[PDB]
Amino acid sequence: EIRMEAARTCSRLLTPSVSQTAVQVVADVLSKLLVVGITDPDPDIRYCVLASLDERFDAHLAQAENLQALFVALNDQV
Amino acid sequence: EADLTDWNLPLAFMKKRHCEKIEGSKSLAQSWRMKDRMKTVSVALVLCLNVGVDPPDVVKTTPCARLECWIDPLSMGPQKALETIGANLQKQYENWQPRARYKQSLDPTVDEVKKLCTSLRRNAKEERVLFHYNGHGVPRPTVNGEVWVFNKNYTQYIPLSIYDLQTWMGSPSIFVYDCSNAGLIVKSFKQFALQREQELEVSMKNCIQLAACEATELLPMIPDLPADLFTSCLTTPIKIALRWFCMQKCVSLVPGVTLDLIEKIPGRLNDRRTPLGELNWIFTAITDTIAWNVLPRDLFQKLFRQDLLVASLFRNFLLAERIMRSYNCTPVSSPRLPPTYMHAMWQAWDLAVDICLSQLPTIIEEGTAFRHSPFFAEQLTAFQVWLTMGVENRNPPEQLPIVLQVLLSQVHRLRALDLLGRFLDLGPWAVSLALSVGIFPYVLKLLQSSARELRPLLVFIWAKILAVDSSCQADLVKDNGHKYFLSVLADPYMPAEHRTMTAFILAVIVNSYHTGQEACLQGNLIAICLEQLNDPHPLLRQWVAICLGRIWQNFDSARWCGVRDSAHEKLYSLLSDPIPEVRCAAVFALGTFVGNSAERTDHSTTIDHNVAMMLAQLVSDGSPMVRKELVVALSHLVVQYESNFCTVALQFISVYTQIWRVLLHLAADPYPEVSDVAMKVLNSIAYKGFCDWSARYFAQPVMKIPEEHDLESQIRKEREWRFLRNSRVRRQAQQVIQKGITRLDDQIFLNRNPGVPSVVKFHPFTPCIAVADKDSICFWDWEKGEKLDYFHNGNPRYTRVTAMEYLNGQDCSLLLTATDDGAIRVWKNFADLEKNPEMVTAWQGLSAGMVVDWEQETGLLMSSGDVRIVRIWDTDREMKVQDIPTGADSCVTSLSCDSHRSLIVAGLGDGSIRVYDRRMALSECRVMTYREHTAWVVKASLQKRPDGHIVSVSVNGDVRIFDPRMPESVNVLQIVKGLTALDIHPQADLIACGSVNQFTAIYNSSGELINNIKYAISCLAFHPHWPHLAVGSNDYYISVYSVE
Amino acid sequence: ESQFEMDI
Repeated sequence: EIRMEAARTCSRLLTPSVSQTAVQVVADVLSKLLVVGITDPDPDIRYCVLASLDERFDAHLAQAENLQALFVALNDQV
Repeated sequence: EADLTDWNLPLAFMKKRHCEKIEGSKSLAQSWRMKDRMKTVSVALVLCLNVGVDPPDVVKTTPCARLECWIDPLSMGPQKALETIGANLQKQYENWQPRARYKQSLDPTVDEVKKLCTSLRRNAKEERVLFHYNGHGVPRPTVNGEVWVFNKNYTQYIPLSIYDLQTWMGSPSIFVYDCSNAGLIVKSFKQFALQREQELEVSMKNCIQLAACEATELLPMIPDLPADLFTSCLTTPIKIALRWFCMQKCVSLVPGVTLDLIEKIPGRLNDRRTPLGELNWIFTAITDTIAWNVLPRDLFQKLFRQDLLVASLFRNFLLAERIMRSYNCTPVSSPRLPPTYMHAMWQAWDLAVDICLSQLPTIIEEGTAFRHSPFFAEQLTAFQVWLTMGVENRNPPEQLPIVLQVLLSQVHRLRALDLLGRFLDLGPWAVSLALSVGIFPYVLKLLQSSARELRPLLVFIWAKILAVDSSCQADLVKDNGHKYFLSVLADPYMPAEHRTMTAFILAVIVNSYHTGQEACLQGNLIAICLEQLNDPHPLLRQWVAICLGRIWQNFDSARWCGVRDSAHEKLYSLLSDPIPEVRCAAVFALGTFVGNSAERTDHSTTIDHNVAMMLAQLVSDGSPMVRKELVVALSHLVVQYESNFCTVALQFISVYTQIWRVLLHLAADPYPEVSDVAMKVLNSIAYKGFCDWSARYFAQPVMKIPEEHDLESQIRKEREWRFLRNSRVRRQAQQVIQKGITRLDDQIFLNRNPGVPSVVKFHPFTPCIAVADKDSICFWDWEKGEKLDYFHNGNPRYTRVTAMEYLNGQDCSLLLTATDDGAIRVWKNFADLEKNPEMVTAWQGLSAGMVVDWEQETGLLMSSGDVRIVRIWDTDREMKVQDIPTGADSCVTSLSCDSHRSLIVAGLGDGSIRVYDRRMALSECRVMTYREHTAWVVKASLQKRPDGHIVSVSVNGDVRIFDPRMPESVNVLQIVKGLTALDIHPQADLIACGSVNQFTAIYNSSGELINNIKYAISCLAFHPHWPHLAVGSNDYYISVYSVE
Repeated sequence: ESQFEMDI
């Protein structure tokens, strides 16, 4: 329950972030969110985390590393 | 509070933070220096196959298409076959290296091979030689690598072993084995080479090898593919690649594509605009990309940079691996590479191929014009997207080998140059990467390009390269180069930023290369420099002066030319620039001018003498960079004037006497480094830098966003909270003032002083108790009373501290400590004194003790009073002093100024205070003589209130308040009788007088005195904002008195 | 000198 609702929380908290320090905060949090989106054994948390990746973060999702994570995401049990 | 408390008030030694960065930088690995230049010279074509002879090892089938070099004339008979195949191998190898020496041998035997190898060794011995074995139509090699020669008879066989070839082939060499079990040959070769090297102890490391497939497996037979699949892959990659592509795709998504169209593709394979040339262009880019991205550096350089032919063969070898994998064959090579056929980049290749073939119908068929591909545009887009965040603590871009070759065309070149420049904002990291990958010789060739629009980019690129690669030994200068940048700087219309960069480039060229110091004279750089002195741009003037100095260094003819055009006088006119950096540049250049005079004397010694005088006046300058560069330039002068100081030094122990005065004044300056260097120069004579910082500037990143423009920066929050603290402390003091003030009958502070509290001072915020003794400044925490550390001032035995002040009322001020001998020692590091007691600097204020008053909102500092005059220093520009000759007759006073006007008050002299407005002419200095104190005046000072009366104390104790406009209109109280001093607090109804006994006396503006406050007296000090009185008693304690 | 036929 903590994981679910707090992932939702951070997803909402990075709505306003975007200065350089804010850019670094966004980058670090997106890394920490993408790693949960892939590796967590629970399926529901993976689904929700991937669903929460709103369009507003596209400038960070176009980076190479995050693209590799997403391209790994295409092949899954669900 | 913080909205206004954060004033636009820079610190006087703020620029010290930049000025003291007298440092250099680091060099590079410079792996680009390909000292190994071993090229390949000649090639041997060993066509051992006998046409029409089927060895017993093989059993063919009907679809055994035995194409070799795409040509299968088993119909034509054996002789035509051998002739044609030899000719075609010749033609194919010429496509990759036309310049070699080609020798053919079709069905050799033994003495043919021995003679051929001997001739090859005679032709060359260090340059590599290529050799390859066909190796079809002969039995399979043995465990000894034996190879069957035939004596024009298949039964008459000779099995030549590896050892004979190793003996015959001793020089550096490349071997290619298109056998069935070629890996066996390679393995046996390495074993035999080990045995040979062991015998040499009673050639390895000079041998490259490529093998068709592993020892335990044979080449496949495919109905459609050539029999010489490995050779074709290493030799003609495009044709086999396209043909395999059309044959191998499981489901075709481009109908109409067929081998008939593939055999008719228009192009040349050497014209990037044509289809086939474009396809080579993409292929080369992709393969270099993979090779750079999977290998370490040294292997990459060895395989892909030393030699052209080796690089081409390995470039094709990667494709060979990809194609061979699908038919159960692993190619084998000398030093092995990691497995590469899973790399994502290969997908790009497939996509690109499709697009071209997707339009190959209706081009061949109808003649519709060919369209160009979007590959390089997309790669540039990806590189840009990586740049947009550009963090250097991660991987570098994967596309850098692609933009390297995008530079080589003439279509996207501007955009690639722009992106490379952005990549080279950036740090030494990006410079190192872009240098290691290559690039720079191509830019050196672009220097000779006729496109002038490429000028601003190239300059900037070079402006970074020489900034980091300062040790570059001017390969550009050899191919003109210096002349190109001379013509660049000759342009006046070019922006001042690019002119400054070109000036720096020319400076580095002259500095780092002697023939550069000649070429600057060949092109008349001195005249161009003297012309470019007429620009407000500071750095451009600095580099103009530095170029002039470096030109004059090590050439007497340059020095003569500088005399000829009166270069030194124009340089002397540069000394009127407020900026200390430009004046340091002028000082350096003049010192170098005199130093390179070579003691020719003639009439120019007078000029040299003048140059000495040209610097001597700058002893009046207080700027630290100027002082340090002055002592350096004086060393550059005395290197010659020591020829005649051998007599004149006895004066110190006309021109030479003034030089002694200059060096002694610089020795007498309180600043530690200047005094130490000046004493070293004085000792060196008597017994008988900024350039680095300026060059260091360019290598720094450009287009920096300040930390204070980031809204969430910690600096902004910390500054705001500090200024709120200070504002609220001042507001508490204002509340104390507004609520009403009683006699200071309460205590806040009481603590021991180790010595005399001669002077006492505080902040206009949380007032850390600063107290000066003769030779130290000791601190106490005010709110708690905790004693803190002290700064030892290094004062002489005959020197006390006579005053103290601060350089900011709101921010981290630097405490000034003014002493008897004219010195001022300065440091802000009283903040967190327990943690950072490192004091900052010192300088000369003077040239009644000494007193300093800083004009916070004007940038000036008024100084007194060992001199009879008033000394106004300016600290926000060229640090000079205005000398105001007042009418005082002796040491004057602690000065004060009512900031609303330029009103100054002065005097401890013959019975008058002298008050004048500086706006009047400073040669009369009309002063209001306040003669009511005919006795020896004491402590003339101003009220900062709107009323603005003149405060006065007698030596006899009379205390008087004059109307500023009427000396006759006065108020007299005469309170200091049996008391030691006076101190009014204009923001409060409080005036302290101390005592000669063990108590303290305070009185209100009406004169109402008390003499029984106890919590003689050397010092009295009201806090600048609190109505609280500090008493620096003569019992060596300090105490703060507070309102009840 | 150059490994590639550059256009200056």
